[PDB]
Amino acid sequence: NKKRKRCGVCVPCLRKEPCGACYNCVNRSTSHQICKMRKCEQLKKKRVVPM
DNA sequence: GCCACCGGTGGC
DNA sequence: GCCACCGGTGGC
Ligand SMILES: [Zn+2]
Ligand SMILES: [Zn+2]
Repeated sequence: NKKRKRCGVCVPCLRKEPCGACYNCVNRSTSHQICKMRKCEQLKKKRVVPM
């Protein structure tokens, strides 16, 4: 299988802007991680099978 | 080139 | 043995 995509319909997916205050927003330059408030509810579940 | 998922792992 | 952290890179 392939990498999973965001769902588009949970509250975080619907957020227009980054929150600007979580650990990942404060470390924008460094982080390869999405704003904690934009993280898709569906992607917080571990993959049923890995890659 | 950017966004950001996710396998791999160091420190506990 | 867990898991927060990271960084390579898939997908656009
Ligand atoms: Zn944030
Ligand atoms: Zn979502």
